[PDB]
Amino acid sequence: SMTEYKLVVVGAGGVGKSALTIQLIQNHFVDEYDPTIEDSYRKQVVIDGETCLLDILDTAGQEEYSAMRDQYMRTGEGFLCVFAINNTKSFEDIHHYREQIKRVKDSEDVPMVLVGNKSDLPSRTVDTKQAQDLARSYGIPFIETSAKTRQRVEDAFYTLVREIRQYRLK
Ligand SMILES: Nc1nc2c(ncn2[C@@H]2O[C@H](COP(=O)(O)OP(=O)(O)O)[C@@H](O)[C@H]2O)c(=O)[nH]1
Ligand SMILES: O=S(=O)(Nc1nc2c(O)ccc(Cl)c2s1)c1ccc(O)cc1
Ligand SMILES: [Mg+2]
Repeated sequence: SMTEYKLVVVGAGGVGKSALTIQLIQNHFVDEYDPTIEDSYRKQVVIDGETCLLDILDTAGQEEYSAMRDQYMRTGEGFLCVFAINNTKSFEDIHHYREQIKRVKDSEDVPMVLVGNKSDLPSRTVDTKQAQDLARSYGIPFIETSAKTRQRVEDAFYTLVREIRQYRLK
């Protein structure tokens, strides 16, 4: 009695993809994690009464032209699209990652959660209302997280599981 969920964490370099993933799996915050390391992590959790096996790919390179990226986007069932709340460019990059994924899936039905990470940093450049508006325009949830303090880290990933589970019924 288990259900598998293949999750992929994407976003511009430095937004906290690794820090989020390592906080979820290993309960620590990494100060400086090599940006080229691309690994997957598996963990079993209970979400809404279901024992879930999360298989999470923490992506490194975000290149448009990458056979490996095409392959993991085909494999991945849901996508955590991460920007940093103190980096406007990373928020603008989100549109491109969504377009890449939609292209690979040939579909509009893609389970995705918009994550504004680094919520513990006081000098915000991305207004929460703008991020909420973007998420509304895509029809996806929006969550602000802090990999540093663990704020909403499990919530971001579990929310993505819920999105996948629902899309499976549609
Ligand atoms: N203050 C703060 N720093 C963070 C947070 N998440 C990541 N960082 C830092 O931002 C930098 C990049 O994080 P990393 O996880 O390596 O980014 P990635 O390239 O997206 O994997 C590192 O110095 C992290 O310690 C966060 O929620 N808050
Ligand atoms: O496509 S893979 O051969 N394996 C994958 N593993 C996982 C995985 O463990 C979770 C989610 C996804 Cl989408 C994938 S894709 C691969 C993906 C990226 C690599 O750097 C190396 C291998
Ligand atoms: Mg990383």
